[PDB]
Amino acid sequence: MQIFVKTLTGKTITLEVESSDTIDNVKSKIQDKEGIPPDQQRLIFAGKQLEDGRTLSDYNIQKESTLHLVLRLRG
Amino acid sequence: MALKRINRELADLGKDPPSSSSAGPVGDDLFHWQATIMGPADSPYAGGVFFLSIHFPTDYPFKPPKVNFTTRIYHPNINSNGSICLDILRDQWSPALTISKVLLSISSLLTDPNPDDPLVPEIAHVYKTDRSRYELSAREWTRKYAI
Amino acid sequence: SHMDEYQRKIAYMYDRPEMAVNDAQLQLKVSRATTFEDAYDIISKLSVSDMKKKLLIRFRNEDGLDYGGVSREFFYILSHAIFNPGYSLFEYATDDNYGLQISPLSSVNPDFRSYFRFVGRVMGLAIYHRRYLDVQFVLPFYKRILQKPLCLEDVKDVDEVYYESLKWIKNNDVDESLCLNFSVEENRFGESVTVDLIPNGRNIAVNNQNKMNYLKALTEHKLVTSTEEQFNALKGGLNELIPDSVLQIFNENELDTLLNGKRDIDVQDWKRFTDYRSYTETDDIVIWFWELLSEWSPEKKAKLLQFATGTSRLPLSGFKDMHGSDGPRKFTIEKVGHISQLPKAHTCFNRLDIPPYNSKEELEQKLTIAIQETAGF
Repeated sequence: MQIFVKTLTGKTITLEVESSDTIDNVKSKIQDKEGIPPDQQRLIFAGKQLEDGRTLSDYNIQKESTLHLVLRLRG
Repeated sequence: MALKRINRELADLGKDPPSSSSAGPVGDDLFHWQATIMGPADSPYAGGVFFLSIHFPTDYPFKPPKVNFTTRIYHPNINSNGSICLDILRDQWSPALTISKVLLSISSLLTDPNPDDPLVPEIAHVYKTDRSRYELSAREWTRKYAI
Repeated sequence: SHMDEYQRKIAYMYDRPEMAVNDAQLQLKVSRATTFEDAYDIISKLSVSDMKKKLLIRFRNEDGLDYGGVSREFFYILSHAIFNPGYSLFEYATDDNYGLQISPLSSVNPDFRSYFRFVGRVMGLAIYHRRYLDVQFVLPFYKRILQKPLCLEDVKDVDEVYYESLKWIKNNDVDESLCLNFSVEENRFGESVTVDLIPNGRNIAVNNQNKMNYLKALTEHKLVTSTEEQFNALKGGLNELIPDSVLQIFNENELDTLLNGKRDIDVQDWKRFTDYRSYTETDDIVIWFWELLSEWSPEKKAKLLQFATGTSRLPLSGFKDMHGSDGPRKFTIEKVGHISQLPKAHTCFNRLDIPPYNSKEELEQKLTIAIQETAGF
């Protein structure tokens, strides 16, 4: 399937993924397309932050899903 | 924009109340609000009532309101004086956010403390080490103060 | 190199015939206690021709040699006096990010023009006689002095959250739910009044075809229009001595360097006005940290300060009057974490968590690694 990720800078990135794809695989795709390390990627979908070791299907990510990419908090 | 927005927020809160969290101006002033939050039933603070003081900066909605607790709460992410280290009120604030969203975020925080910001390092360490002891301490504090 | 071009510019500027000092000496006696009052009484009555002579300063009842140090101390005291927010002339842009700017409330005085002309004369005197103040204004102020256009990005230096909100309005579509209209509410001594960006501005909403004009008007009002008379008087006082054809060879950073010298962070004040949690002043980690800070470059010290506190700017009175996100909070050092973990920071609480390392070299390496992503100065 296809998903869209919108960054804090307003940039929209289209990713060709699957519901069975792991969060690590999508983070690797994001790193390949943008250079952002997977550890530094903070993806939010439907108010839930994606965590490493899980899959998109665990977060009910479906066709043409929109995710939000945020940065680390400070305090 | 700093007064019509506040009137709109108050009117919205006056139409469909959350039935748990309430907010309203204190006396006759539209820049100082009192809020009441009910303790979530799925968290150790269950059965308690907490008070918040909200100050709207004159740059509203471009700058987030300042929310401070009033009743003492044994929480890793709430300082003793009453400050709250919440991202929605510090860095990830946008004009679209209303005051009801802040209350919902705080009511959610009262159930899932964030250990990545140990505002009280001792209590956060206790939470990350002995969950049962932390819950017992939180319930004891709620009984002592919130009741 | 930045330094070579700046040095060439300074030499060319001071080589001009329009900024040449005379031979006669002008005395200026000011009491140490009442520096501001006497400074305003004497400076605000001098003439342009008189102010171009050599400046000689003698504090009353304090006779000594090395008049250069005396003059530098006098300028330091005067700069920390006139630019003090408690005097209701300037104000910090934000409590948690200390950036001086002209206070809109300063118009409440019966005649602010005299005081702001005095401030302009003081700045012109400091630039003219190769003496440095010790203040740190916001970049929009310097851009205004050089008469440069001010755009949206310039709000980033003043206030971060305001700039983020403006950028969000620019990017996302503005709906009718947001009760935003062409009006700004300002609270001046209790009473709140409305200022209309455009005529009949309080009855016009911001659609998707107007939000650009709304952002332009908001930026212009926040940065310029709210301080027209006061800044005009200040710039008149400044240009009384320094012709504007001279200031227009610098930029917003070289002018800051010229006014305030090479900015540096004192370490003695930092050590004297800190506090520890679970740490004692006799602990080995603390003394190793202070030695490392002593033998460090200014850029790296600024980077550490921004990493820990959250900003590289300090209040006008050092670390003593340091404000957190809630109230006055001093630089705190706490023992939190495991040995392997890097030294962490809590910016909204001005706190630095340094785990108990074993050797000073390891502490230096971990501390340097943990601040690389942070940019200072």
